[PDB]
Amino acid sequence: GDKAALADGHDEIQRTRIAASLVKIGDKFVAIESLQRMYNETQFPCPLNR
Amino acid sequence: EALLGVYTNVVEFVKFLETALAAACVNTEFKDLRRMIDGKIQFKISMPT
Repeated sequence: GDKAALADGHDEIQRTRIAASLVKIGDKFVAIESLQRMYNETQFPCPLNR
Repeated sequence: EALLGVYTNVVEFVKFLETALAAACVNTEFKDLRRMIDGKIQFKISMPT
């Protein structure tokens, strides 16, 4: 009963169809995204390259 | 006495559109290219930040 009071948003938000890549690791589904396209089109150094 | 001979033909080759090299180039037929002096392409690259 607390769950409806715990999250006002993220219940009854209109769902959609998101295009992204996925991967299956054990019992868990993980998404994979590489953000170099948003850093190499603006020509700042990427924070994942350490 | 009329003499005849044997000639062998020139071995023809596959034309340019039927080779698979034309997947690397874009082919147009510009009819009068000996009138052209120059040709240019002008890019305009806007950059986000």
